[PDB]
Amino acid sequence: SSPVAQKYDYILVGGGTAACVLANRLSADGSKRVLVLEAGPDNTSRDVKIPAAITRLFRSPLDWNLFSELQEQLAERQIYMARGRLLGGSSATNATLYHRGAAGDYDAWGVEGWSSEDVLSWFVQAETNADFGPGAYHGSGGPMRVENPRYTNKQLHTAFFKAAEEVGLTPNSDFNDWSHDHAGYGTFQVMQDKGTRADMYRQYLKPVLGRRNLQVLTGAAVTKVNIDQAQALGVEFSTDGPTGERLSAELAPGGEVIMCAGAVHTPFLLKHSGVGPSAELKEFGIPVVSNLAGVGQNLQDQPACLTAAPVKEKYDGIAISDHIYNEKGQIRKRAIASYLLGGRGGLTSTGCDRGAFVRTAGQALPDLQVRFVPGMALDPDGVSTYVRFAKFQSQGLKWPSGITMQLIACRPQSTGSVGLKSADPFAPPKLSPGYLTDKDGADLATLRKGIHWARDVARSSALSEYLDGELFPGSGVVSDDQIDEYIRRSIHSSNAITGTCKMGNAGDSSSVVDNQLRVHGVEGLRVVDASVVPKIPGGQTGAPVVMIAERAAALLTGKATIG
Ligand SMILES: Cc1cc2nc3c(=O)[nH]c(=O)nc-3n(C[C@H](O)[C@H](O)[C@H](O)COP(=O)(O)OP(=O)(O)OC[C@H]3O[C@@H](n4cnc5c(N)ncnc54)[C@H](O)[C@@H]3O)c2cc1C
Ligand SMILES: CCCCCCCCCCCCCCCCCC(=O)O
Repeated sequence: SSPVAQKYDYILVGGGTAACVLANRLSADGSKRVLVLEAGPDNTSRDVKIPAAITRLFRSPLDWNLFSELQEQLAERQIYMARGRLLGGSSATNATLYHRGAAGDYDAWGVEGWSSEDVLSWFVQAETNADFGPGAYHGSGGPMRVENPRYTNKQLHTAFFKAAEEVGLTPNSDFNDWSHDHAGYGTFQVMQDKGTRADMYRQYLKPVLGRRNLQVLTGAAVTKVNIDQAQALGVEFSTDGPTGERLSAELAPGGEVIMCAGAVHTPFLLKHSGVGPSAELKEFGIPVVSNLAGVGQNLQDQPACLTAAPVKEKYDGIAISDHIYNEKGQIRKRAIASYLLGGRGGLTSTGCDRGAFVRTAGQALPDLQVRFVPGMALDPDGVSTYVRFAKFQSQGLKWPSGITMQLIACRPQSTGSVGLKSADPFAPPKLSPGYLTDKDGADLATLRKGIHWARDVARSSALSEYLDGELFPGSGVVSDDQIDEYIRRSIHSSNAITGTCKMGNAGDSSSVVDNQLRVHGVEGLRVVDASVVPKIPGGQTGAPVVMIAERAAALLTGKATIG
């Protein structure tokens, strides 16, 4: 009753990160009617705009609240996997860190037309950077806003860089400069606009919300993709939810459906639509249109553990939690003033924007990413500590001053999978991260060596001046076996998730889309989101998604070609 006798040249399944990019570029003429279905609500929450409010988005109504299956290798735990639920998707709920990884990450893709030389100009075209001048590696006319963090913890951040130098790291002045080595310590740039989150809704969708040929339905949960027998013809959805009407949106001649539901929901909606491994589809009675085995396989996510330690009493009050909460847990008006009046202060921080890439054992590229947080974790699950920090407000307690180092296997070898658990297209998918399952135990070894690394850093002269012992994992965790166990019981997502409908060369019986993002053996069906990533780059994945999305968009409108 919203697409009534209307036909669309492009239907966008999901209004997330890549979705926002595509709607902008494809609607930019006027001949193409574009439809954007988003299951979550509109992007208006003040928790979304303030970076420090990321603490409130986890396990909120703006999150899918996805929980993984039992992981037997993780002490029989279910792993919470944050995913954004609103216009702009995860770019509106994320830590705002801006990373491209290394050039070799894209060369390792092996896919024709998507080498590092091919992708570079698209990163740059999308970017306006407040702190690097225009060059081969940075842009100034682009829709993204990228800036150095506008919060510095004068004492703890400098101690961290002194400690990294003391144990033998060198600085990296730009982790996204492919002209030098990825490894090193420094400051991560952030996808922010003078301290306001610069998510893809704000940067791409919101400016073009006036075009008459662009229709953006929120509260619109898609259930399947109409594939008449093979050629897609539209989608089915519901504006109320599981207890609503089954609306249908038709496509114009030549109209294409583009999946933008993310690496969790795109392979899931594809399986409900008959695109998947037949054995899995038969088990729920779904007709097989395309029998591609890679739909849902190859899920890559970057697991994390942490160390945490308090400052000496002589340094009580210098952590970021002391810049946000007062001793009774209410937000300090000084922090509120600095944010609103100047875009400065603790409120501009997602907390984990300084760090390092380290090779734990002479790998071709760093296997370890370090995120230093000048606040003290109180749960070894770093996501849980963020949730706990939100609910700590006004509770009348003083959050203790300290530091945390989060350790991330950033180029992991373990792969996971996404599947069906019900025939209910509104049921949660069958989600298995598969952390620590690679046959060599390289991911466990990366994280275990990360713990040793962080302890050496904590023991340096520069940090030992500030620190007073260690809370996590603590004095009791001494042997490699104990470290390994501590990791199994605390490991959490650094929140990537890529690879579940991967792209590849013709004759890749393992891939799902071709180097032009069309799914094999279906007409008018393309995937443009984090699913198509064949091998996760080092670092956080939001920026490469935007790059894939800009490049797709230009390909569809004949501005560029691939191969
Ligand atoms: C908590 C968190 C922290 C992160 N931190 C960072 C970081 O610091 N830096 C960074 O670069 N990356 C980060 N990431 C990752 C980055 O945000 C994502 O990798 C990227 O945004 C993925 O883009 P996408 O378009 O593939 O998916 P999304 O942006 O998630 O888009 C998918 C969209 O599809 C919608 N959808 C799903 N199912 C349906 C349906 N049935 N009907 C309609 N709509 C549907 C969803 O609601 C969502 O809006 C973070 C991720 C999260 C979750
Ligand atoms: C932004 C406000 C800072 C709050 C500080 C809380 C104390 C520090 C806990 C650190 C835990 C490790 C970092 C986990 C980061 C999770 C965010 C993400 O992965 O998207």
